[PDB]
Amino acid sequence: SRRRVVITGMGMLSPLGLDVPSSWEGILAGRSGIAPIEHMDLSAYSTRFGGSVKGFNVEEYLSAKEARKLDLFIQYGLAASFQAVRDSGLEVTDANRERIGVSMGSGIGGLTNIENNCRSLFEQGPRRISPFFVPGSIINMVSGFLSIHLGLQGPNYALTTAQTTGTHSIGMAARNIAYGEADVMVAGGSEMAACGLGLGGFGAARALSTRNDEPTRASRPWDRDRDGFVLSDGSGALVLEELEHARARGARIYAELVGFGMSGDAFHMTAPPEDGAGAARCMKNALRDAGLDPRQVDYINAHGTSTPAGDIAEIAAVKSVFGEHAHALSMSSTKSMTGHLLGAAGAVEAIFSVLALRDQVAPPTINLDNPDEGCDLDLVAHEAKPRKIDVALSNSFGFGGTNGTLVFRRFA
Amino acid sequence: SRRRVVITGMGMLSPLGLDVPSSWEGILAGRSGIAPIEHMDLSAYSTRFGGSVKGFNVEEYLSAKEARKLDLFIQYGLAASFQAVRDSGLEVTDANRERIGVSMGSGIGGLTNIENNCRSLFEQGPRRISPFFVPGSIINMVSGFLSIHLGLQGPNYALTTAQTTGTHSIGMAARNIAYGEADVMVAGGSEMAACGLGLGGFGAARALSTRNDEPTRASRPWDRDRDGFVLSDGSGALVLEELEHARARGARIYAELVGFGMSGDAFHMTAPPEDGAGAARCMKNALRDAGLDPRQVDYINAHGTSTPAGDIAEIAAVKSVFGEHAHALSMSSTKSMTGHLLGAAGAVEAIFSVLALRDQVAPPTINLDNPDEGCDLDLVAHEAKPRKIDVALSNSFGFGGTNGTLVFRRFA
Ligand SMILES: CC(=O)Nc1cccc(C(=O)O)c1C
Ligand SMILES: CC(=O)Nc1cccc(C(=O)O)c1C
Repeated sequence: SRRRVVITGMGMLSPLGLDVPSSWEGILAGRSGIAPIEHMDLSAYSTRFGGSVKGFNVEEYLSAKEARKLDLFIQYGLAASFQAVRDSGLEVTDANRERIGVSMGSGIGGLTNIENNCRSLFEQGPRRISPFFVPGSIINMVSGFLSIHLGLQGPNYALTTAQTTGTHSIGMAARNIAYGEADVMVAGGSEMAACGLGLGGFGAARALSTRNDEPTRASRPWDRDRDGFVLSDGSGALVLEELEHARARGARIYAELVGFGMSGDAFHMTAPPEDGAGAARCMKNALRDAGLDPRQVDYINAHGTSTPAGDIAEIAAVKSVFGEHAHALSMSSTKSMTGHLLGAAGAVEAIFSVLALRDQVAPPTINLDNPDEGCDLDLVAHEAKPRKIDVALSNSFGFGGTNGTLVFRRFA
Repeated sequence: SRRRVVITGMGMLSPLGLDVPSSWEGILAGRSGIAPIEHMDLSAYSTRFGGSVKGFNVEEYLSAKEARKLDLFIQYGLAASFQAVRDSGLEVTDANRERIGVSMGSGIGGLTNIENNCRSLFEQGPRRISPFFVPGSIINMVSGFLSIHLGLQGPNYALTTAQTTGTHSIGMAARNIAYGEADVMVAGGSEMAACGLGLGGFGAARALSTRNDEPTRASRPWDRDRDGFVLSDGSGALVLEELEHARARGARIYAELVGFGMSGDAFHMTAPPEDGAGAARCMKNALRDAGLDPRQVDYINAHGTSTPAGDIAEIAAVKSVFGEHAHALSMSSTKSMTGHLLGAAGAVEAIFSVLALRDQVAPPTINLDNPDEGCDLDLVAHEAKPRKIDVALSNSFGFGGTNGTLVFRRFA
C-alpha cells in the first residue's frame, strides 16, 4: 500500500499567459496564443508561426547575471517552478529540505543555446564557446538550479520522453511521494524549440501545419482540414504533496493525483498505430492504477495535436478503452488554443485538467469546424462546456511510441 | 509489497572494447582506452584526446539504411541494449511484452547530429536539415527504437541527469520492477559528446584534463597532479528482472540490486561541496534502502572522475558514511582506464561493480602514483586486487548537484 498525492501549487508560462490564471482565462474564452514568430527571419521556412511566450520578464525570477547563463527552456521551467512553490505556500526548512525533490523535464532542451554556441564555434572556433554552455543547456538544470536556489535536497532528476515528458515527470514524481521517497515534489516540464533547428527539424519531417495565412486556425484537432501540429513554447510545474503533509500545514488542495499509466506502442518512430492500441493500454494502466472503472471518467484532456494519423488514433483508443461511455465523457484538445508545447505539453495540460476539476468545465477544442470521419465524440467543439467532472484524464504520446496518462480526481 | 530485482543480462560499448568481456579484461589488466581523437581535427582545442569506441560496426545490429538516420549515442545505446537482451536469454512474447520496458538515458544525447544539422542550417539554410534530425537526435529514442525492434510495450522512458544518468536509469527501472509496474527493464545509458560543441564546451568550463603529451596518464583519480576529467564515449545496458520471474525461467543471475539512493547537493551547478555532504546523504539513503550495516560494503566503484574538487569530496563522503570501515573496504575509479562516459558512466560502472561481485576482484585505479592529502584509503592503486566482495556500491554525481548510488550484492 501507498500514500495519497495531492496538488497544492501550480505555475505556468504559455502562449496564452505568463501565469496559470491568465492562461486558464484564455483557455475558457477559446482564445488562440498562435501568431507569426517575431525577432527571427523565417523567410526560408515552410512554417512562420507558433505559440510564443509573450512579454516574459526573467528578472522577476533571476538576476540578469544568472539568466544569461541559462537557455530559455531552463528560464521558462524555473519561472513555472517558482510560481508553483509560491502558489503552494510551502516553507522549506532544515526539518523538511531532504523530503523535497524536483523532476522538471524537457523533450529537446537547449536548442537556442546550442544554435548560438554553434554560430560562435563555426565563425570564430571553440575559444568563443561560453563557459556555461554545458550546465546552461542540459535538461536536468531546471531541477538543478531550482534545488540550489530553494535548498531542495530530495530526489533530483529530469525525464526526457519527447512529447510525453510533462506527463511522465508528474507521474514518476507522484510515485516518489506514494512510496515515501519524498513528501513534496515540483514536477512538470519546459520547452523552447521555436528556433531554426526546431521549426527546421519538425518542418523537414513535414510534421508542422504550414497554414501561414491563418495562424490562429492552424491547430484544429480532429478537423478534416488539419495538416500537422503547431510548435509552442512554455512551461508547467505542479507541487505534488503527500496528503497528510498537506493537511498538517493547512495547504489549499486543488485535486488528487490518483492514477499514472505508461506504455510503449512498439510500432513506429514518429506515428502511432491507426487503432491507437498503445494509447489504449496506457489509459487502461492509469485507470487500474487509480482503481477506477472507465465509467468514472468525465473529462479527457487529449494529446490531440492536430496531426492526421495522431488525432484519429486517439479517438480509436478512447472508444476501445471506454466503449459507449466514450460518447458520455467530454474530450477536448487545449492544443487547439496553445499549440503543442512538446515536453511542456503534459505539464500545462495536467494543470488545465486540474482546473477543469476546480471549475467544473470542459475546455473547448477551437477550430473544430468539420469533424473528420469517426470523430463523433463530445469533442467540446468551439465553446467551453460547464458540466460535472469528478475524474479527469490527461494523455501524452511521444516519438518512440512512449505514452503517458495521468488520472486526477476531485478531493474532499 | 516491494519485489526483489536481479541482473540477468549486461551489454557494453567502451573505450576498452565492443562488448562486456573485452571491456572487463581491459579493466582487470589495468589497460587505458584513452587516445588522441582521430575522427576530427582538434589542433584549435586545449584537449585533443578522449575515450573513443574503436572499430564499432553498427551493421552487427542494424541495417546501414536505419543506422545512417541515428546519432552515434543512439547506435551505442541499441548495441549495448541488444547485447544485454541477448545475454539475458529473455524471450519477448504476447504473454510478457507489456511487462518489459526500457529506461536508457543520455547526458547530452545527439550533439554530433545537432552540430552537423546546425552547420547545414547556417552554411546553407533550413531546407538542408535532415527529416530525421528530431527522431535521430533526442534522448528518449534509445528507449523508443529498442522497444520498436524488440516489441517492448512496458514503461518506456529516458532520464537525463548529466553524469548521473546511467545510475538513475538503472535505479528507477529497478523501482518499476520492485513496485510491480514491470517484470523486466532494459536500463542504462549511452553517450557520444566528442564533437566540437562537446570538447569545446567542457574545455570552455576548464573541466577537462589538458595532458595531451600522455593521454593514457591524464585520468588519475585522487592523484595530486589530476587536472580534470577525460571525455569518453560508449554505452552500458543491464536487464533487470523480478527475482521470481528470473528463477521461474531458469535465468543466469549475475547479482541482486538491493539498494538505490538519490539526493541533491543544492550547492553549485558544476562542483560538489568540499565535504561531499550530498554524496554522503545519497550513499546513506542507498544503504538504508538495502537494509545494510555500512560495514557490509566490501567494494566501492567511485564516481572518481579525476577532478580536483570532486575526487577529494568523494573521500570525505566515504569517510563520513563508513567511519573506520572506510579503511577496510576497497574503493577504485575505473574512470582511470575508461575515462568519463558522462550519462553512460553509471551504466558501465554498474556493470563493472556486478563483475567485481562475479569474479571477486577490485579493479585498479591506474595512474594513482602520488595519492593526495587525506586520500589514504585502499584505492587499489595500479593493479587489480583479488578480495572478498559480498556488497558493491557504485556512485554517480552530476551537474546540478544530482547524486545516485546503487548497491548490488552476490545472489545465493
Ligand atoms: C508515436 C507517436 O508519434 N505518437 C504520437 C501520437 C500523436 C501525436 C504525437 C505528437 O506529439 O506529435 C505523437 C508523438
Ligand atoms: C555537482 C558536481 O559537479 N558533482 C560532481 C562531482 C564529481 C565529479 C563530477 C563529474 O562528473 O565530473 C561531478 C559532476
